[PDB]
Amino acid sequence: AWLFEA
Amino acid sequence: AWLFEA
Amino acid sequence: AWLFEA
Amino acid sequence: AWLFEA
Amino acid sequence: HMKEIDELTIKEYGVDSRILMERAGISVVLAMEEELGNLSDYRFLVLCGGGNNGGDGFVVARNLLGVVKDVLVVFLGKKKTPDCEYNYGLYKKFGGKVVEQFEPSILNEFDVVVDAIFGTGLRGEITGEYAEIINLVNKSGKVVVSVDVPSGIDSNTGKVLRTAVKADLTVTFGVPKIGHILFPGRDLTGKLKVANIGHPVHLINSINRYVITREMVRSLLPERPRDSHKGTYGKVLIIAGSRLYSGAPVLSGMGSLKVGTGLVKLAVPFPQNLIATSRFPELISVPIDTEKGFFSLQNLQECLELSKDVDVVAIGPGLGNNEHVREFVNEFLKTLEKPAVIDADAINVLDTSVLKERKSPAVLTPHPGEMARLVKKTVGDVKYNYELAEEFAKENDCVLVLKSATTIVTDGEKTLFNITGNTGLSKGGSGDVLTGMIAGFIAQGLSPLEASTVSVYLHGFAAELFEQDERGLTASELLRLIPEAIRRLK
Amino acid sequence: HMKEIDELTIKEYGVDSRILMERAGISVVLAMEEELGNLSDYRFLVLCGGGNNGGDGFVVARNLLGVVKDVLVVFLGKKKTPDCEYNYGLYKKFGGKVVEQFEPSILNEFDVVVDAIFGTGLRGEITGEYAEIINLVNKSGKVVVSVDVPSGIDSNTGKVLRTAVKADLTVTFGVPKIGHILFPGRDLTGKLKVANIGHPVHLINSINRYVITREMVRSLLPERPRDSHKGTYGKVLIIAGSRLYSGAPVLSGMGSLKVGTGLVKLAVPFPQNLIATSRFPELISVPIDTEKGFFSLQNLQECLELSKDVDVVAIGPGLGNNEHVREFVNEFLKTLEKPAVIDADAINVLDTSVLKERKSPAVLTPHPGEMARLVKKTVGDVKYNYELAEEFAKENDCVLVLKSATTIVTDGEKTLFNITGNTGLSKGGSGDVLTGMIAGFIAQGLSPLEASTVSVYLHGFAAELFEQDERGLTASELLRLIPEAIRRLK
Amino acid sequence: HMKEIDELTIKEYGVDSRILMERAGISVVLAMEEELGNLSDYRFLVLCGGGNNGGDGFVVARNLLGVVKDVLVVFLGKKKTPDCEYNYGLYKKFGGKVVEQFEPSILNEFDVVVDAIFGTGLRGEITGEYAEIINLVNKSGKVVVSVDVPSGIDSNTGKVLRTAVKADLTVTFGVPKIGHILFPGRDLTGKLKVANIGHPVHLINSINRYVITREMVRSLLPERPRDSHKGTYGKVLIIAGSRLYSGAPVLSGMGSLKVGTGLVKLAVPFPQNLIATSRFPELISVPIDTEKGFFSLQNLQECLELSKDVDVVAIGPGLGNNEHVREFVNEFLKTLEKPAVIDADAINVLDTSVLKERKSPAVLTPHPGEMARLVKKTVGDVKYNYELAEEFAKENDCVLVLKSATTIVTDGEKTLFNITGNTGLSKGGSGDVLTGMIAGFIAQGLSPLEASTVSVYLHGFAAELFEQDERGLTASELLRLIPEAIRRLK
Ligand SMILES: Nc1ncnc2c1ncn2[C@@H]1O[C@H](COP(=O)(O)O)[C@@H](OP(=O)(O)O)[C@H]1O
Ligand SMILES: Nc1ncnc2c1ncn2[C@@H]1O[C@H](COP(=O)(O)O)[C@@H](OP(=O)(O)O)[C@H]1O
Ligand SMILES: Nc1ncnc2c1ncn2[C@@H]1O[C@H](COP(=O)(O)O)[C@@H](OP(=O)(O)O)[C@H]1O
Ligand SMILES: [K+]
Ligand SMILES: [K+]
Ligand SMILES: [K+]
Repeated sequence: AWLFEA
Repeated sequence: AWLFEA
Repeated sequence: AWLFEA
Repeated sequence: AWLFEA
Repeated sequence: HMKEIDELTIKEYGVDSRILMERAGISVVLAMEEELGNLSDYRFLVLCGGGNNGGDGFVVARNLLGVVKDVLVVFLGKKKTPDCEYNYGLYKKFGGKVVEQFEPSILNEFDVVVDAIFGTGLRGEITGEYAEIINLVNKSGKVVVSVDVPSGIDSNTGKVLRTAVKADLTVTFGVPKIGHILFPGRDLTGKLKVANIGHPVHLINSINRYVITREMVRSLLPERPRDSHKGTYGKVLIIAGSRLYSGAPVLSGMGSLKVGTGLVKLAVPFPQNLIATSRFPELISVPIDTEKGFFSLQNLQECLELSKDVDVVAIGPGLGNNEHVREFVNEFLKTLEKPAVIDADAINVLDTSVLKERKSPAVLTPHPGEMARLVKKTVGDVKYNYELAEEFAKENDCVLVLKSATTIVTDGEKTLFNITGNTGLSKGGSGDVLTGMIAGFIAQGLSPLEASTVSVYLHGFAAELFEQDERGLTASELLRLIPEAIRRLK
Repeated sequence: HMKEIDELTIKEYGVDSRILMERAGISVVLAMEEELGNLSDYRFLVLCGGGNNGGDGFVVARNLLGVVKDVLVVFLGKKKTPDCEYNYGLYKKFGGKVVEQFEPSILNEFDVVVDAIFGTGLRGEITGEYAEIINLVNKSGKVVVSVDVPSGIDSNTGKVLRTAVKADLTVTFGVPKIGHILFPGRDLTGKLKVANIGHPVHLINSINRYVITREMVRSLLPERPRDSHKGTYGKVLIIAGSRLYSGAPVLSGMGSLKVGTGLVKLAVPFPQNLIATSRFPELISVPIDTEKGFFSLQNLQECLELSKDVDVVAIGPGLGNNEHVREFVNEFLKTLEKPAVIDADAINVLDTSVLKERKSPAVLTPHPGEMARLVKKTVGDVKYNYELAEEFAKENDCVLVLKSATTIVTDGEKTLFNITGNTGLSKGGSGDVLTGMIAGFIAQGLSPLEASTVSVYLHGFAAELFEQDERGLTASELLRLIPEAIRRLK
Repeated sequence: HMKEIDELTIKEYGVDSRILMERAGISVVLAMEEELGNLSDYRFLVLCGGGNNGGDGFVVARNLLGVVKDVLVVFLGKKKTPDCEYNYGLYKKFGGKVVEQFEPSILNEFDVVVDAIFGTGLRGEITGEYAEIINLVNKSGKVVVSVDVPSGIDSNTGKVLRTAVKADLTVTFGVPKIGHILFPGRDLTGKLKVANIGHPVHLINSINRYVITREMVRSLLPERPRDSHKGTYGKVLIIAGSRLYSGAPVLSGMGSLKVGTGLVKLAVPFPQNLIATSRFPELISVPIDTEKGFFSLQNLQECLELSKDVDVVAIGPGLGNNEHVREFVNEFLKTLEKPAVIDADAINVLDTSVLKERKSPAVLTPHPGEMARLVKKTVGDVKYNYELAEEFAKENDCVLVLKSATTIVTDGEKTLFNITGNTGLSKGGSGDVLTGMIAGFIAQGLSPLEASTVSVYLHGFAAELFEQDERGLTASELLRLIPEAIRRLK
């Protein structure tokens, strides 16, 4: 989860 | 499928 | 086996 | 593989 | 006709008739192998007539020589057409055995009977020794493979011509024939394989009568755009029910909702209207005040007002059939300028002049008893009578959906045959569901013909998905199975 | 605005604009890899405009150099912003190819199109060559990845600006934009990934319009203390139904019970009240004696008495809409000192002055047709118009739940967007269930806004859990799926 | 020759040449479908010469019309034989596209290349534009299906005629051709399918050169009667080894034991004989006292005494090759009245006059270097030269087993080709094992020819059952795998 919310 | 429809 | 030997 | 070689 | 398609393929495309015949026969050999597994352990009895069907049989027999345990041809004709003669000649040069007398005990020595006695276009009742042989093959318990059509089926109608071969497997060429599709022929066909024997694909496609397939229904199913609302998916009014028949409305209504319709309204005599919402509260069930429990001309104006705000009207299931219902039904349809789906008691009281006069479209959904009464013929004259149905549809500007184990759907130009379903649909309530389905699909944007095609298929397919014995299927269970049929179609 | 958040992050926090742009572009590369797998076998066509969206594209193209099969940039702008220019410069120093003419056949040689033509804040209709290029990309069948927002979507509204890219994957920065959330933009976005590109988490959090997420709904769901009794979980009165619409009450009532409400009472005209308990005998369905099958002022005092012993009142589903219903609804709500959930026909007859005067809270749950009639505008003026909804909510002191494929929930200060659901909810009965859910959650102790947020989410999520094709979903099935949605949320 | 078999099938059996050609082409279509799955997504480029191979190609192309995504025929010949012309004519009547110029970029637009340029009996080196086209197809990376034989292989020898198509799939008719079986042709053939196209099974069977199959080896394997004892399964003497080559005897001996031989005795120079029993104590390893570590005439009488009580003698592996070995070997074989298996250094010193004089049988097992030296020709003149091997076998009254990736086994009348094995057999020790196997099977009662046929097959099949990379296979591991090969054969 650090880079992307999906 | 080339020869037969089933 | 009628058509092809493999 | 774009970011990391492992 | 395939007869015509063979002729054009030979005479205009220039394919040697012998090449078509060779391809036909090897396709039978391949089909039998697919069904039986390795052929080498089996003994084959091949029954050849004098015509080209027999010619196809000689090709089968010849191609089994040296590969299987035993092959014998019993030649039953009196003379041979040129291609039959050529292939008889090859079978003999290849070392094959032919006898010309059928001995009842010969069945004892064989495992598979290849029925190449008669093909398509046979017209006469089979009697004499042909009959005896066919009856012996039917009592024999052997595996029966029929070349083209089981011998004794009329390939244009599906009727038995006094007696006919009952096949485990039928291998036909180019396209299914009407006699494979309609009963009794459909039953005698057993498992049907349709072989490509080299006709140009353009001629195969030119046929104007089709079997409804999964792929055809999948490409007709409407789109469900994500940004939509109930009006996107249409509105149906269903005019149905009476004090005698309170269940019909409920089954039709849910049939529209289960296929994706946005809004469904019923008009049903009070208090029978209350039955529908106690079972499915998502329905709107409008109370219609009647004098004696049946619709009459006094309800005309209310029903036409209700009609204005819908896309399609289904009428008929459980209305009853008396004179006041007759007046109401005919006056309503004569004035309604919306597509109409007309079923059951609305068919029974229908004045067919009214259909000719309507500017809006219609679908009629009779079973053969209802069809018989409508055109004033016997059930036997109308059942599976696709030409009568086509003429009726063309003359009255409608789509006719003639229900039976094979259902016929036609607008007079295009005719489609439905083969999905089982005997659990032979029970009250089944038709009421289909009427709802058809109305629903019209409301969602399909044409009357498209709506009918998709509906008959899915209605039959839903029945097949019932988990338990089909004879225990009921309409309520069928409704539950519709959305699974839809998912499986995709 | 993210535009503002970028500015503050650069100007006040001191993050170099180039660092934000680098992070944006590498985040696109990582997202594509997650979606496509190993990138090394693919050929990429990157379409760059002149602005910072194009700049992000140059970063993507540059980071693919030497790693993938082929990369080409088609530069479509006329001039480049400073960060776009810098990154164009790097792409070229790194050995990258740029052309400035779009050749229709160039699509033939690539597997993936990276759409970095226009970003957020585009305001004008796209015409000329930009349009042609966008239309060619849409017809091409290639995999399309859009940087920030699909080019041609207005990122503040979700509208198509004459034409717009249809993306398989959209990678946006910081937060989803309104144009990803509302249709048509939501549809053109395809799969959306939201990348962290280094904005301070405090600015990301300051956004006042949010997408409703699983985690937000899970933390709002009320507690169920073991030592409780039905009154712990509240009591709802639902005033609903009429002789025309007998099903509505049943669906609203069960909607309250399925979300955990302790007691649900319906007030429905006799004998239609009897429909609800024949279907769900756990409901209390009070018979209201009416003159003609509709609520009127003669029922005011009975309804206010029934109201005293509940926590919340839902009113509207299936009431009908005539003058006596209008008088009753407005006089009732003007006197009721309980929270009210106002739906359907109660919206259609609502005098909005009455809402301003109420001391107690309200939730209104219109679809856009109902909203349009309520504020006297067109459906097109109100649909997805979150600013109008906010103003209405603020001016009338209520929570407004504007239903559509993306539902908007606002009290005028906070606005939330719901994206759960599918087209099976586009069918009669769906709204009646939601009205019950909202009332139920208010009865259990959530605020009107919280109750609405949790309800729209769970109502949509329940629809998604239907096992068969969504178009066959009905309200009764949706009710059955609510407790599974709840369990899955936890 | 199949060329002859086609002629007899047409001229004496009366099968129309066009019927054979149709069957050939549809068999290619069926084979491609088996390999590729559904053909409808593929675009086919069919390269037709002017001869009947091209005719077969036109049949393929015509049968794909309307069924697949795209079909194009590039016609490369100058004139067409009558059957090619007829089928060109049908392809065009059916709506097919033919061009007569090959454009290098045309490969870009197709997924599958059907190589129907040249067939069997091509004799000349391919140059000019045919070569260019073949080289382009080979560089193209597309899926290549060759009709009959890859164009450019000499179907009688397996040699490349300057250049040749490298096929993924080859579909041949009736029987495999020598050019599919011998290298390089075997390599260029890719996966080979042999189609039945309707030749009488009697003519197919009349071919005097065969591929050794599992079924043939299974029916030759000797019986193991339960009531037996070691003498039931024969006794082998192996005369082998020297002070230089101490391992050979051990590998030959175990090779006899692993195929079921009852008793194996080695005669090996002391003390090298002791090597064999330290590794496999089930061997009898007789110490032979020699002057300098090599067999000589002084050991003749001991070896003939040892011979009396065995069924077969293998001689040669690791004997060394000097004059005293030469004298011993020739005097021994001239006097031994037992079957002899002659390998390696016994071949290198063999006087072939001695073979003509022997009344007892022999099997010789040279690799091509050994064969070349034996008949005083070059390796290139003898390698894959089945006619030379047949003449040698016939002239010298022996079975010749000419080892290579495809091994040839012949007694001068019958010739069999072995295709089992892999490159792990290309390593010292492999041959020594095979020599033991052959001797063992002769000892168990098979004829020299039968023993050789079963042994070459099982030796190759054992290699294929190695669990790890074949290049790591060693003779000791191969021995371990023999009884698994045997079990799998049954
Ligand atoms: N398990 C329980 N624990 C505490 N109080 C209960 C209870 N069950 C019922 N009651 C009480 O009984 C009344 C009706 O219960 P409920 O609201 O659960 O139907 C309420 O009283 P009051 O009349 O004092 O408000 C409530 O206090
Ligand atoms: N999600 C939505 N999007 C657009 N229009 C909607 C809508 N929901 C309702 N409507 C509008 O509300 C009315 C009734 O909706 P439905 O037909 O879906 O029940 C229709 O208006 P009109 O009266 O302008 O035809 C339709 O335009
Ligand atoms: N199980 C068995 N059945 C029959 N004969 C056996 C036997 N085992 C050993 N023999 C006999 O013993 C001798 C040596 O046995 P083997 O060849 O099996 O080693 C042979 O005899 P002869 O000397 O009479 O030929 C053979 O007849
Ligand atoms: K028949
Ligand atoms: K973009
Ligand atoms: K070829």
